[PDB]
Amino acid sequence: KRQVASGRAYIHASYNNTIVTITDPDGNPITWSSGGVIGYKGSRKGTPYAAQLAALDAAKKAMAYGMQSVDVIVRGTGAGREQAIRALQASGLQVKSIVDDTPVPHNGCRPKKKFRKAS
Amino acid sequence: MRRYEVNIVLNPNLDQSQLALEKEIIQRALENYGARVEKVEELGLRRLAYPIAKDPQGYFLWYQVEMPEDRVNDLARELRIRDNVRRVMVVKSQEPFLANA
Amino acid sequence: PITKEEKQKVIQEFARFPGDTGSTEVQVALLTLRINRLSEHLKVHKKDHHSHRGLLMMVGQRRRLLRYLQREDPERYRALIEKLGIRG
Amino acid sequence: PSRKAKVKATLGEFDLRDYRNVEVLKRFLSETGKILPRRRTGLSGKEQRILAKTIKRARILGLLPFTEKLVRK
RNA sequence: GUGGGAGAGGGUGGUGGAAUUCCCGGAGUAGCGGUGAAAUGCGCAGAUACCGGGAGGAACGCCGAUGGCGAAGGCAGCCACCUGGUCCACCCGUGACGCUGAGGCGCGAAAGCGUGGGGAGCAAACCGGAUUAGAUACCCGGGUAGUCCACGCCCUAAACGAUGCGCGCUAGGUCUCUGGGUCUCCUGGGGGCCGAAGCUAACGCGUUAAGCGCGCCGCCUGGGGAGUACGGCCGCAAGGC
Ligand SMILES: [Mg+2]
Ligand SMILES: [Mg+2]
Ligand SMILES: [Mg+2]
Ligand SMILES: [Mg+2]
Ligand SMILES: [Mg+2]
Ligand SMILES: [Mg+2]
Ligand SMILES: [Mg+2]
Ligand SMILES: [Mg+2]
Ligand SMILES: [Mg+2]
Ligand SMILES: [Mg+2]
Ligand SMILES: [Mg+2]
Ligand SMILES: [Mg+2]
Ligand SMILES: [Mg+2]
Ligand SMILES: [Mg+2]
Repeated sequence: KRQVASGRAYIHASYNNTIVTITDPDGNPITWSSGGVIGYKGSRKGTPYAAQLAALDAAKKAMAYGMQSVDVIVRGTGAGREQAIRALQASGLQVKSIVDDTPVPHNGCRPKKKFRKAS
Repeated sequence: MRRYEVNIVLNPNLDQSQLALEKEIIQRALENYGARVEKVEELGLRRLAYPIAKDPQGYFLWYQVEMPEDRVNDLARELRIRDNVRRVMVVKSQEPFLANA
Repeated sequence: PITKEEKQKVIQEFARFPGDTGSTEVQVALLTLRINRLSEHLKVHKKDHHSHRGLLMMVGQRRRLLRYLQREDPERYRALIEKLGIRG
Repeated sequence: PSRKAKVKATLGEFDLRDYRNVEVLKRFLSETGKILPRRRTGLSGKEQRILAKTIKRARILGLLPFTEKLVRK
């Protein structure tokens, strides 16, 4: 309820899950889906299919707000980042663009062991 | 004393009044620290690659004084105190190194 | 740093004659300059060891030239010292 | 990869120490605010090394980016 | 000496942006997280994902490597100041002023210790979840000392090229970093690789010697007992020699 028309879609991929957020041009979230949301719990939560479903859910739910066009923005390398970007294109929602905004420090905090071993 | 190219980037939303005031202080300073201004250039407003102090632009002042090393840091130290002054890069001079020539 | 000029006034004040640069005095002179500078610096930057070794060497080379001096002309030597500030 | 055109050939004589020449420096930056390699900048060890120091100053002054966002994916 | 060159060489001050955590606001809702699966755990006192503002600590992406600097340990955001070594050219000055070096003195990764400060992330111990025949572990969630700064101490190491320092002599090819030149390549300093002769148990080394020689230092003399005991010296201690 607000008629946002043109928005912004955030795809936060990761090896464990893919959560999708749809916000307004200012960036304030309108709706959001995810592995959990869609029904998958635990492991399959992050498969690419879950991604698909989650992606679609975000659209549909955001469709009511009158959403029609949107700029996709990606983050994470997780398995499932792509499907999301796909579904989000075949949801009617006109995908204005796609971007990689995965953050990366210029070497900052000692990563968790599982992420070090880099030397 | 040595040749130091001075750089300054101050608030882009300054009225001529407020502006001249700051430049006045840049001299007040530069002079106060044995700085003979061999030259200057004022490119003014420039679109910054990234916002500085929330502002999407900045007014640039480029000089080139000659002053006592024992100062410079103090110079810039002082030169920074100002609020409208957002950045000061006192790099030292160096004859150009052409390339692809 | 030590200015080219600064440095020259040293060679003058020590050279055995016009055009003399590498005489065993001028050198002992030049070194005393670098030493008093470094010594100074390190008085303030106590943790700057890498520099200190440079000094430990400088003081070394000097002590070595002066040695040679006191063996080939105990005068120029006994003369250089009093002229500088080495000894007590 | 790398086989594009050498970011140096397609350019004239220029002061590699000019840290305000955004209009030229920018060319040495990647699709992102990342400094290009020599296989792309076509420069030499010494050149590439002086560039780096330059592009880094440009970044502090605010004329050049530290990073940009990738488009299309 | 004079003129030139490169560099993450050291010390002090200042400073930049990315990311993480936390706090503040906004928008938003049921999950997030994590794994081989899970669970502990976090979330309706509204977490996760998203935007804005702030605080703070520690580290510096790309450049960047077959790279560089240092005597070693080791050293990379950027700026200034302070300061060490080193290379080439000129052949200008001194005139064997040299080499090595028992003791001595200094430096010396990490951990660790003392006092004060700081503490974002990480993380011995520890508190939990899981795996297991058990699991005082590997995997997961937490977490204190510590990791950071200052001053003082400790003095170890696969502190490695497992190769002490200096000098002279003995085919070349090729790649590279930095200087000079008549700048198709020559000549010097450094880093690699393939190789003459030669050496070597072999592997390999081979103008960056492990070759041919000279000087000086250090060190070895079967394994276990043992880097232990005693003594001595050093240390606040741990403990070192
Ligand atoms: Mg001569
Ligand atoms: Mg003579
Ligand atoms: Mg130590
Ligand atoms: Mg420590
Ligand atoms: Mg302590
Ligand atoms: Mg943790
Ligand atoms: Mg743990
Ligand atoms: Mg060589
Ligand atoms: Mg060579
Ligand atoms: Mg043979
Ligand atoms: Mg070989
Ligand atoms: Mg025995
Ligand atoms: Mg022991
Ligand atoms: Mg005792």
